[PDB]
Amino acid sequence: MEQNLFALSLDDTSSVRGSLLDTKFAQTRVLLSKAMAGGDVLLDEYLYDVVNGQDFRATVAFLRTHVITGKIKVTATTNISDNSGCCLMLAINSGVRGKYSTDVYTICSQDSMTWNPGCKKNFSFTFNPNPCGDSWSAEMISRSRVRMTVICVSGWTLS
Amino acid sequence: MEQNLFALSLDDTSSVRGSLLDTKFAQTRVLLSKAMAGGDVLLDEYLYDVVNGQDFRATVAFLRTHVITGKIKVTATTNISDNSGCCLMLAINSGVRGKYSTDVYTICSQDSMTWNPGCKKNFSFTFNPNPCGDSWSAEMISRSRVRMTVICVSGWTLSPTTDVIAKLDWSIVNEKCEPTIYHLADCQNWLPLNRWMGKLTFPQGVTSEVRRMPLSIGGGAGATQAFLANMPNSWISMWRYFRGELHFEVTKMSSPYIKATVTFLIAFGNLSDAFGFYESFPHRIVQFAEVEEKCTLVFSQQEFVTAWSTQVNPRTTLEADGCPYLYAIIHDSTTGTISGDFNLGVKLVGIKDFCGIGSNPGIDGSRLL
Amino acid sequence: RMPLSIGGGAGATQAFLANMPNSWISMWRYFRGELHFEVTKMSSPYIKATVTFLIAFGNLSDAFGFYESFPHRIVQFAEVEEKCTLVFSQQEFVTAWSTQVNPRTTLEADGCPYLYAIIHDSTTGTISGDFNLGVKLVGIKDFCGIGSNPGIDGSRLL
Amino acid sequence: GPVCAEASDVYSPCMIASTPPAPFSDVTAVTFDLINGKITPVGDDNWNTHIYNPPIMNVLRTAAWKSGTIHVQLNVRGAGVKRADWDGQVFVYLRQSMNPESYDARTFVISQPGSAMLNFSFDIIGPNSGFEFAESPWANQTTWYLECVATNPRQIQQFEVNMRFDPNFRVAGNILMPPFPLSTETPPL
Amino acid sequence: GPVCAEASDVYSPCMIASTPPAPFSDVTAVTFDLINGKITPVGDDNWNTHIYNPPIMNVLRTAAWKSGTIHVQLNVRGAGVKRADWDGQVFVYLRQSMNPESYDARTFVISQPGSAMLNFSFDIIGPNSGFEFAESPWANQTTWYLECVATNPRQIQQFEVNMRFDPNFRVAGNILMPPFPLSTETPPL
Amino acid sequence: GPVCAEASDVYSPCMIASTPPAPFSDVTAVTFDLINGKITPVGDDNWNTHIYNPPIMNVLRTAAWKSGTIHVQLNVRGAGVKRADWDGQVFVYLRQSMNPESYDARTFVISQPGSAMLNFSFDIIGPNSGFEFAESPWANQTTWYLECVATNPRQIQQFEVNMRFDPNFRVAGNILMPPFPLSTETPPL
Amino acid sequence: GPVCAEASDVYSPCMIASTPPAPFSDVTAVTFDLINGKITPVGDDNWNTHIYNPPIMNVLRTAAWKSGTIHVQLNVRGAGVKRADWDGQVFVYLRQSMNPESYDARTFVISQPGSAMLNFSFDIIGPNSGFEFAESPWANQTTWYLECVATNPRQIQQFEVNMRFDPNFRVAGNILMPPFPLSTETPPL
Repeated sequence: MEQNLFALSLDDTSSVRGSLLDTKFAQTRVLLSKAMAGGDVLLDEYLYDVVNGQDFRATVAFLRTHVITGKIKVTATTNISDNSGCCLMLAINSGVRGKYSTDVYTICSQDSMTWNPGCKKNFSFTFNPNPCGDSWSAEMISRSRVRMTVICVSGWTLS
Repeated sequence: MEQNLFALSLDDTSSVRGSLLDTKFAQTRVLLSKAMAGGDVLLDEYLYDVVNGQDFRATVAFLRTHVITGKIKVTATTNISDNSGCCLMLAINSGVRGKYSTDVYTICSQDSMTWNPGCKKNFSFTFNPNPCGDSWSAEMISRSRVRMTVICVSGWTLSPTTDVIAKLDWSIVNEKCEPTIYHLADCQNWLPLNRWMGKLTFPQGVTSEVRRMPLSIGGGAGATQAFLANMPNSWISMWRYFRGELHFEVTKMSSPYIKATVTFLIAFGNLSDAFGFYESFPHRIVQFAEVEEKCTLVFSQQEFVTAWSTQVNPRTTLEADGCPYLYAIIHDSTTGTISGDFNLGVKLVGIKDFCGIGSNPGIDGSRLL
Repeated sequence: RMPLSIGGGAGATQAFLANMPNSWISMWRYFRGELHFEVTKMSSPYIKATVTFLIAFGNLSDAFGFYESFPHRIVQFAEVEEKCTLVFSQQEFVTAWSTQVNPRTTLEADGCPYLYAIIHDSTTGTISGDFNLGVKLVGIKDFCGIGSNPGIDGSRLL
Repeated sequence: GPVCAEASDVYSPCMIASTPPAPFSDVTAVTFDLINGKITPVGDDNWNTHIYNPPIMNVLRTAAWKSGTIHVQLNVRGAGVKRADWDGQVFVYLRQSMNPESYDARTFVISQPGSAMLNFSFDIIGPNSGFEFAESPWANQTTWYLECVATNPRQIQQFEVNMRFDPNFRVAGNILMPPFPLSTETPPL
Repeated sequence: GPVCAEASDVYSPCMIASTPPAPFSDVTAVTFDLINGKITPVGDDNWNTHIYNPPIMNVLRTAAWKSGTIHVQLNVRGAGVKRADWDGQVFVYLRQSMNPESYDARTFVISQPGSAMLNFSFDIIGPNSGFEFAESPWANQTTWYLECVATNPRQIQQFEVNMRFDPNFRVAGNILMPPFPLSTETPPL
Repeated sequence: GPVCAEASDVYSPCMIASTPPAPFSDVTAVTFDLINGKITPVGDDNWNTHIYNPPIMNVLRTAAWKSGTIHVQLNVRGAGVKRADWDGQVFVYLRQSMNPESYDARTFVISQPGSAMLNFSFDIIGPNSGFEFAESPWANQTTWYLECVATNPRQIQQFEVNMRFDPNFRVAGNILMPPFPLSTETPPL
Repeated sequence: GPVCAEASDVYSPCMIASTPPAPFSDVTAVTFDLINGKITPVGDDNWNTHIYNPPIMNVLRTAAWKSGTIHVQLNVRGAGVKRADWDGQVFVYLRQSMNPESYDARTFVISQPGSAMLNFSFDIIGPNSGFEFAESPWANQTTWYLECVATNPRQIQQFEVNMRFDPNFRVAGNILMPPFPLSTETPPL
């Protein structure tokens, strides 16, 4: 009924402590091949461009809640069997210039991690797009056009 | 990196305490018109069918989190200006049968509320689809196909500005959902059922009114030699006559520009409206306002502490009319300063220890109310 | 996908099979309790996969937008690791589904939630292989059985 | 034998119908609903489901969530067909759907004259929160009915249904409701 | 079957009448009062409501406010119409008024020979102060009766009524009273 | 007599068969198993043990160690053979093997029409650890059956078997199992 | 009426015989022993006391001092003599000697078809130390028997005897014993 609930439990700000799954909202298969040219990019998308429309646990906040302030964390379940190991790196740096570059000495170095396509179970890398401090609104990398990746250097010599 | 996070902070169950907006996920304009046929449905959708795909604060949980357990609450910001008030009710009951019904004595009564298209700012009604208890998974009304509504009875006799269809907002609240039921062992404290029976189309001028009416109760209600069993009426009988302090809820679905004062009680429905001094029975009454409007009742056993029939037969009488009920009498000289006509509500949420017993092997004849 | 219907035993070419985990383990109608299974890697330390295990809705065909959308639990196999169990209760489904069925029961009218799984990871072998995943019911967490089923059968192809 | 004595309690019913034409064909049987809603059988009916609108009963008809004891019964009507110029069996088979699949819940005796009853009970119960309903899509259902025979129509005019709203009745319902007008009573003694 | 044994308690009745002429017409049924006052049916009666003036019974006839258990019954009389040169059904339907509106409270079996009883009870009760009476103008009422069939008169001579003044009988009455003289007993064995 | 009233509880059965050809010969009787496994009689059967696969029942069929109350019953089906153009007896004789040696455990009445039931119980029990089974070689055994008559086939079409899985049922079983597919229901009202 | 339902307990019998030739004469009745020893009637018997050697029963036959509940019964066998081409009464009269002096202890109903039972009990007891026996010379005695009618032999083939060794059975016996070999079972369905 009547209520100045115009404040109540409605002004939705929440820097969100969703369980890292009540926080989860992504769905994109990290590419993986054999007939391959040494450094093998298994993609380089965006932050906000990334997609528009992804049905998950933390949902409306992607562009709702306003600001939060933790690290945009990842874990990609991979593996294979037993025979040989390999190298991979995810790209995360700043905005862009023009027709730029795509490597492990490039795309990553802003903030990065290092993993193997068959090690026990998975790698970790908690992305916080702002170096300047912390907290964050939807733009800061959007209208500051950064793009991310995933790729070897080494590889499992045994394809 | 590596982690058996297969449990971690991932198995997402959460019966959710989102702020009633971190809970909000609806977006549908509640219909509103003028050139209108008395009872005017401003819709009757569904629960899950309702829509598929609605970008809001509580989001994935609609079909994710698993279960929660509060009341699916609503507040629809409406209004208009100042001139006249009106009645409206939202429908919420159970599943469906076949090509069913669409009214205020129908669609609502399972769990319901009562509002005016121009009262101060908004109405409340916290819907918890399960009566049986509380908690809830996505299905229970889906695969149990219930549909809800919004509509008058009365209306703002003064038809206004345009067709203001406001907003229908819900999701839930952390409230202690009350598991509704009704004790077979008839004589009982309190009463659940609700019983729809308001409004009273009152002329302007001061036609020397007193539009009587009983207080018989039973099953449901008519329609052109056709009737209607409901939840405020039938298990709410079985027994014969009914015996208890129940009380109604009147309201000013009429005017802050048209008033009237009408008693409410228990006298004798065998006295036609023209009595010498009708204000002659143990009183309670109207004296409406621009502000004031919703009203209730209260009529017990210091009062009638003796039986009348929750039933009737199409051939029951007045010049042989048993029992006392609420058959009202105005008082004041009715008005409008315009072109209007008054009204007056009626309802039964919970009694003061109700004596039901006996049974009625059967009839019907759904009293024209 | 696959359900979690339970009852009697199981098929064979229009032929079935009553057992001890299935029939006195019914009588009542639908079944209601935290039982849980036991998966295992009867597959590969050279082929892996990660497959959730739980209770969503067997009326959603495997191609959902983001299938990892129901209250999770899952695979991530090993050369060493392999045997796995389960655990799915009443904070979870604290409401009835049928330990029974009739050869003509449906999905586009499918009642209740069960374990109808979704991978996650990009399946492998570096060879010529193919994965797998177990399922079993030793002891529940307080099981509500009641009602009865006057009869049918139609031993669900599992 | 007949020490019929001290019988008791209160009883409501439902509708009332009959085993058919003359004109008419080969042995059938009335297979209608045992509680609510679609209340008629299949094929050559024309038995006229003379639907009554009982108290505790449309309450049945309008009782979605449904918990609570009932003591259903039957009894039959025939004619001036001498006890010897007679043979009028029947055998109840109430279940929860009925079909060339299914398996009927229960059965019940008779084989003699017109006014031959039966009276008992079906421990109602339910799934979600212990109560149930008419193949309502949540997990799945079935519902109440009964197979009230007809292995000789020039043997039995009518069929009698009756229902008992007991104490163990933790009801609910207010289902989404169409026609509940009346068809009460034509009294031709 | 017949382990008729240990039967019991005490029993009073009412009147006594019969299924009619020869001369006579097409299947009717006696529909009289189940307790007091106007005690006869309608139409082609001429059954002769051979009214008796029973103890606990005119007490019924003269019991306005009326609270207390009864174990009403019936039984029938016929003739030397061989068990095969027979067919004598009936089906009780007692209610509280009876009409082309109404819906009878109860029913009851039979279909065989002459001396075929029935015996039970109607939990009496009431409205005002828990007790009731013959459509007495306060809120409204209905009252007790029973529909004692007649679907073949050259099948059944008489009809038998009986009533049980129980312990749960919190009575009252002394209604305003006309004729209570007698018509006791003609004994023609 | 017929104060059939308040009947109750829940009931499952087994299979269903019938008293035979026309063609056909001299008075026989169906002597099949009363619980599990080999479920048919001997000699000129051709009655068609229309085996059903019941719940609590194949559970019987598949219940080796077997402890727990049952309320077995019977009832019969015939035809349009006037109550006078009738005579359809039977007398139950269930035991634990049956033979030109043995001595049947129990017996049971009837002699009238088609739909004539019976319903009771056999306090199941057992030897080793108080539970038993189908002449299972440990010390020795016997098992359940029943002799469901047939002293006139142009008198009785069918025979009805039914079983009650009670509370006092401390079961076990999972016997070594062959075919349990189905033969559910053909519904020809 | 027929709400035959939940029947129960365990039951053993005795022998088995039949109402006689064709050839044959005028209405007689089988008057044999109700427990032990000399187990046959008098006069034109030739009914063939097809003596069986039951468990709890020869135990009867061999139970001198005898204390303990029994639930004796009867039931009969006839033929394809239409329910109308029928009339088969009997009336039990068990006592303790039977003669043109004496006065039989009890009696019992029937009058219909072949398989018509009866089942009850005789509170056994005794004199010396509360237990008794077959006119055993200490103070004097009498003993158990029963008069199982025969007022029409081309009406009833067989007679059925049965006995219940109850809990209240404080037995004794080991009487001085002659032949207890067997005559078990000829099974001609």
